Amino acid sequence: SFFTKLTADELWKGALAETGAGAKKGRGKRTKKKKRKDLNRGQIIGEGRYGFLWPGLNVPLMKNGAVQTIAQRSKEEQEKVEADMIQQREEWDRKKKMKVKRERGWSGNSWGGISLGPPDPGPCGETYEDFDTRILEVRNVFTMTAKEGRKKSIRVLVAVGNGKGAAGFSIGKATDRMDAFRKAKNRAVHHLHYIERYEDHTIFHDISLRFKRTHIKMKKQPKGYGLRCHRAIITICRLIGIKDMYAKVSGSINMLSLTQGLFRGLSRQETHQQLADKKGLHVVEIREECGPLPIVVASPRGPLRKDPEPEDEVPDVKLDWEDVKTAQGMKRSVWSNLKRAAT
Amino acid sequence: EDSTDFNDKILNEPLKHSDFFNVKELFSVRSLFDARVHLGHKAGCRHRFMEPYIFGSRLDHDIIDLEQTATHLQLALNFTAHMAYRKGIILFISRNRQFSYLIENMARDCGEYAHTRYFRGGMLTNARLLFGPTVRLPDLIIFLHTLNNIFEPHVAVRDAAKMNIPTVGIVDTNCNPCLITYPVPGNDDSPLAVHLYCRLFQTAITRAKEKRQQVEALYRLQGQK
Amino acid sequence: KNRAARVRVSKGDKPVTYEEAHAPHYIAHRKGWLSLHTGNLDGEDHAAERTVEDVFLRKFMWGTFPGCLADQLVLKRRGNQLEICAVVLRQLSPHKYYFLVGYSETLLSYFYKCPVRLHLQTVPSKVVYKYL
Amino acid sequence: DEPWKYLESEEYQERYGSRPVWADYRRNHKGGVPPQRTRKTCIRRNKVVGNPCPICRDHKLHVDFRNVKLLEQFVCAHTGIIFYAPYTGVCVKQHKRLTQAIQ
RNA sequence: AUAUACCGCCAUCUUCAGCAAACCCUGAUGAAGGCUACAAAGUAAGCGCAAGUACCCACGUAAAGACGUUAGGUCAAGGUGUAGCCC
Ligand SMILES: [K+]
Ligand SMILES: [K+]
Ligand SMILES: [K+]
Ligand SMILES: [Mg+2]
Ligand SMILES: [Mg+2]
Ligand SMILES: [Mg+2]
Ligand SMILES: [Mg+2]
Ligand SMILES: [Mg+2]
Ligand SMILES: [Mg+2]
Ligand SMILES: [Mg+2]
Ligand SMILES: [Mg+2]
Ligand SMILES: [Mg+2]
Ligand SMILES: [Mg+2]
Ligand SMILES: [Zn+2]
Repeated sequence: SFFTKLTADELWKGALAETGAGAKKGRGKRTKKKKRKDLNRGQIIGEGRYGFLWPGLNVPLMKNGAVQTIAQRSKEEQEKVEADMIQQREEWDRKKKMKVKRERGWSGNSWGGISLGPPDPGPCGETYEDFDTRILEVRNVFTMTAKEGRKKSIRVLVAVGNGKGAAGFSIGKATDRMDAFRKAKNRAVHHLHYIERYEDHTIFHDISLRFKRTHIKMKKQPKGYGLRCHRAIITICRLIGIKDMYAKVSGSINMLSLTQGLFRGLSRQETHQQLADKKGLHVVEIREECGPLPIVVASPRGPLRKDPEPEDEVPDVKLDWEDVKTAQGMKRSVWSNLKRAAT
Repeated sequence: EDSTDFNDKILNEPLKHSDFFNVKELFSVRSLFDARVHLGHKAGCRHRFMEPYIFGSRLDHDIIDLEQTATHLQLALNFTAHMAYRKGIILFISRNRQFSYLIENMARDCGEYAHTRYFRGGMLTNARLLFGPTVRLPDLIIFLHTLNNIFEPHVAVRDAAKMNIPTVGIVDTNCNPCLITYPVPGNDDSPLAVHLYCRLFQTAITRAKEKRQQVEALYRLQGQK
Repeated sequence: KNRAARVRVSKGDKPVTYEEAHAPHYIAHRKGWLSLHTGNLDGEDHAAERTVEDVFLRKFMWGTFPGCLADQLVLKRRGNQLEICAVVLRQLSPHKYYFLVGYSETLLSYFYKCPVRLHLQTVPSKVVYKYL
Repeated sequence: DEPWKYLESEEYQERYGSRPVWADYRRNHKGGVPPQRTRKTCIRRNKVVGNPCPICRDHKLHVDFRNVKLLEQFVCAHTGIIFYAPYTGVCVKQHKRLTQAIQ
């Protein structure tokens, strides 16, 4: 019956079964899923099985300055129109099947290390095209609720940076993972640290700090050393613009503590100009590749002291047994100094 | 071609003088002393970050060193005048209701802004939502009282720093000045002290606005001929 | 919970027209009727036939102007005249709208044995009343 | 015959730009620590493996002692040491040819 | 055949007042939390309630009543996914 027919939207809403007790709690899983298809997509108004040519609807109204008359495609030429529509249909299906993959993160199933792109442009025509966003942690948080039982939310940790010293991180929380991504990355760009870099490639001095139970020991390194650090530190260092550094993470390996512990230590590093100003002395760099040549890296802006810095025969500085055990050849580890991909 | 000369003759010239608006003539250690600016809270209420600015305790009542107040007040008045000269938005903030009416009148008279009422969460850090995406925030926030009515720092002190807005603030001996850009140690309770502060800032702001008009007008007359 | 003709709340992203946004209890209060005829007045006949004709005309126009209708049809009957008033989009070329107007008016006049006229109002896009 | 020309062409610049030919290559392996040797060879009886190394994946890159601009990409600019094979991901066969061409 | 694939139309708490977003802030940027009116971090919008409308009033009665709960009811209103029958 003509009167029992419904619209395509009604037919797909029923057939797809996207609303229902199956889809409420994901009580039904979908290895095989009905996929919505637009059946009016490649259809031309006026085209029918009989192959009639209606002037002004599916063929031109005027031909050679005269109004066309009703005509009908012959069986042979109509057959080719139908065949061409079938190929155009399978061709459209093939093009959709083709999609460009995205590079994985630290592992195939991990979100960590994946780029999210630049933060969204601010309301007042503000833009952050120079900034890259990286995921550091994606967690499923489960909240027990008074009436709804265990609910599932997403906590995301992301880092942003422009590669020129400006970098930040933010937590994002939303029911949907994509919303948590948008919240974190947009917030992080408003909490940017500036990180000082020696020669725009490394840190100014060795940094050893503890944040809660997470210990981070960082070493200044020369050019070509690369980033030999915890994978999360590598990701953050690329956003900051640090190319050469060694880092060792000990104690609790908590991503959040590590992230904010790392930013705390990198934001409190004294530059050579600050050292010269504080002590009113020249900062002289000795490089073994340059021999005994003294390279002044920083000079005090204010007056220059005349009294040499006291030479304490033995410094009372605290040492790391790991650093000393390595320098004495007593550090044996099958995992240290292993060959790895360029970082 | 003509913009560089404008910014150089009008915007950069005041910054080459130590007291371009002569704000040192507005007050003296004696004038501050007569307004009881040196009177602080009892020693038990002292904040440890205010100890540098305290002259001593007179029978368990802290005395604020007016020699420092005069130096800090000079800087705060100088900064305020320069920001008014540059046509910056100046917002006065205080929760002390004894002076709410006085402060609102002083702001209206100098052509600036006052917020003496309950401070709603996010006025500064969420302003675009509260006011609109094109809202302009204040360029300078002046606290005549830095504490709220439960004796904690006014939330706008932290939120002004978050939004990178410089703050001038009268800081009594029980207050925390760490995040105040230009603090002025002084009595925040006595009506004579508060009235003095309002006169000084009102005058500094009004003078700087008139100076801006004088310079602009002269720069135009000379430009035509 | 009542379901009839209620566009349920979403996340604030579903554009609805004025008609779609109003549940049935607002009929005759905030929204009018989509067809006007005399069959449902007291003492009047042929309500059954007028109703079947309306259901057909709505399906006929939906499939005759596929993807073009931007709102429900308004059906008006005066005497033996039948007026179909439709809000359509501005995607189809004007030549195709004139072909379909001439075609539909003629075919429907011979089907229901009455003078049928089609009045088209074009809008650049579906008019949105609110985002549910 | 003139391998140094490929690096001066537009096809090369569109594919690699100013980065080294091995910049975007990633080894597929289990675990976080890769095997300490790369695969022996990416071309085995004229057939190419699924993830060929930076040299083997582009047949126009010729490891030759005259194509110095390609060879420089496998030497550290700051230390002058030749990168070990896991650094760039080149197979052992091509790394030996690179080391011999560099020398 | 399957309401335990669904649309459609509903029961139920509801003789309820809450639900879902976009932001902001606190907790060291932990799971989490965000109210004080002589106010101390919450806020510009949506849905429901409310308002309004129908009936004889501004009262009452209707109507309305979100999200979610019971894989609640209905494949036998009609339509329909999947599976099955076609002497
Ligand atoms: K149901
Ligand atoms: K059914
Ligand atoms: K069925
Ligand atoms: Mg995998
Ligand atoms: Mg006080
Ligand atoms: Mg009911
Ligand atoms: Mg059911
Ligand atoms: Mg009424
Ligand atoms: Mg009522
Ligand atoms: Mg009722
Ligand atoms: Mg109501
Ligand atoms: Mg059941
Ligand atoms: Mg059936
Ligand atoms: Zn190879």
